[PDB]
Amino acid sequence: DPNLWTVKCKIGEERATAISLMRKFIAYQFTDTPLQIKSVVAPEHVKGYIYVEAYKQTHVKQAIEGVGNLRLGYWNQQMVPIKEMTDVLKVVKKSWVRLKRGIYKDDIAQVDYVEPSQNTISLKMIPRIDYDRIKAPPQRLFDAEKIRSLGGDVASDGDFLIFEGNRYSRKFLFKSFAMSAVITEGVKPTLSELEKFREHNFQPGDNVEVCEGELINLQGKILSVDGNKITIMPKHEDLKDMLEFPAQELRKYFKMGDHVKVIAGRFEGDTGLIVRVEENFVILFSDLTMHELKVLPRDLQLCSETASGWGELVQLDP
Amino acid sequence: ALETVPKDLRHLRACLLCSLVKTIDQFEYDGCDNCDAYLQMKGNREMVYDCTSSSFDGIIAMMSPEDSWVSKWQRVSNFKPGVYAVSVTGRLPQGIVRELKSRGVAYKSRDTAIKT
DNA sequence: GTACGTCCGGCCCGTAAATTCAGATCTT
RNA sequence: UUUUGGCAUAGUUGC
DNA sequence: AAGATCTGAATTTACGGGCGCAACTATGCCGGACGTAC
Ligand SMILES: [Zn+2]
Repeated sequence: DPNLWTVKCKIGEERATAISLMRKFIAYQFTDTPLQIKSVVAPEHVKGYIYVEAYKQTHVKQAIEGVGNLRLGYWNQQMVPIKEMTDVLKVVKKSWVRLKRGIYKDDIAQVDYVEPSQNTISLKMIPRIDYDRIKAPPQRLFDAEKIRSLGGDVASDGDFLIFEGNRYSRKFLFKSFAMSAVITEGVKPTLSELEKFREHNFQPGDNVEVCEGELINLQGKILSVDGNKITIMPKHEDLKDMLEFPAQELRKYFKMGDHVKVIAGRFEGDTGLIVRVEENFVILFSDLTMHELKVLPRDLQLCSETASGWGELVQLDP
Repeated sequence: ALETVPKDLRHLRACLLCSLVKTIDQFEYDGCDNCDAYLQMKGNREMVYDCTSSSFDGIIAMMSPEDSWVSKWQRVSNFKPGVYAVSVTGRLPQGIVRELKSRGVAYKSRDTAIKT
């Protein structure tokens, strides 16, 4: 069978190189200078170089002759080894999207109206503009009074507005954008973006118990961490051998009167000491204040650093 | 059926025989919905690349070819409903065309574009 | 419609190790 | 009311 | 006796160092893309 050979190409012009080589093959397939290569591969995400299928390197060199885009691979070519030719063709994979091009790149966009025409969708955006004041920018709320005052390309219809390259806004940009110019898969915005428009956290050194199974009620110190099925290596009390536990079987148990910090929630950022551990309500006193803070066992971590809890002289007025 | 309709617009490719427009995933997992028995592009991506087009102009969403004048103009009256391409840039290799001809299927180009 | 301007992508020397030849402790 | 700064290439020159 | 292999002993490339300080002047990234303005 023939073999694939790597040829360096102009970046961003690999598909065009494949099309040009196909046209070159078809043009000269009946002449006295045939292209003895078999196929040309320009993958979708592989940028910078293409692959040529042939039994010889000399065939590749004589086939790419006259192609300027491949001149940087003309003198020398590198073969794809045999075991790895199956990986060249291997391919993998009121909502929110993120624009690909323009000044609004990778900015959260609430899909306001989806057009069944399958060309563009209406998107709600926060404008990253200077209101035609600096140009002759961070996200901020759309100010229609400012763009009315400064003038320029501005058309006002009460709350609705057209401006600066047919950008459409209402009360917040509301503009149509190409569906292929946005990403619909893997945005997952945050609570702050909701306002604008399970989880496992184990760390080394923390103390965890066992809530179920034949190894129940064994408290040990965390060594390693992984994603979902941790297969943890906990240093238990009076046990020199290291056992295995997933994330689901464990729980962030802590003995009474030890350093505790809050990872997330309303009580995040506060350090202190737990007084009594109930089944799940763990009550603690902060290092700053002596108020009762009740937390879940999972929202507790073992860190020994002192609390932060600054105090500068500033001029309110002269 | 809905299996023929493309899921999205990214990597839309028009077939070189029937002008059928589908995504690359649909070509990989189902081949051609009209003449895959004559082309056999299911189960092989390189066959899809050699038998489909990356450049097409115009889309026709045909529901009823049996009573469509557009199908008569585009010669696609005897095919199944779907999404087809008005103009398709590309050409099969001589081997596939010869193999089709030996089976009694002459390859008729869908490049109906006016080239200057 | 064209182009331009300007923001984003690309001699020594001693060592020193590698190359070449007769004990040697075998096998016959 | 009290500052500070290019560097690292090449050349030339002095004892 | 022979014949190995076979293991310590003459010959070829490759880094890699290469005077003190001190003073002066002298020179030193761009190309395509996307948009504005006209
Ligand atoms: Zn086909």
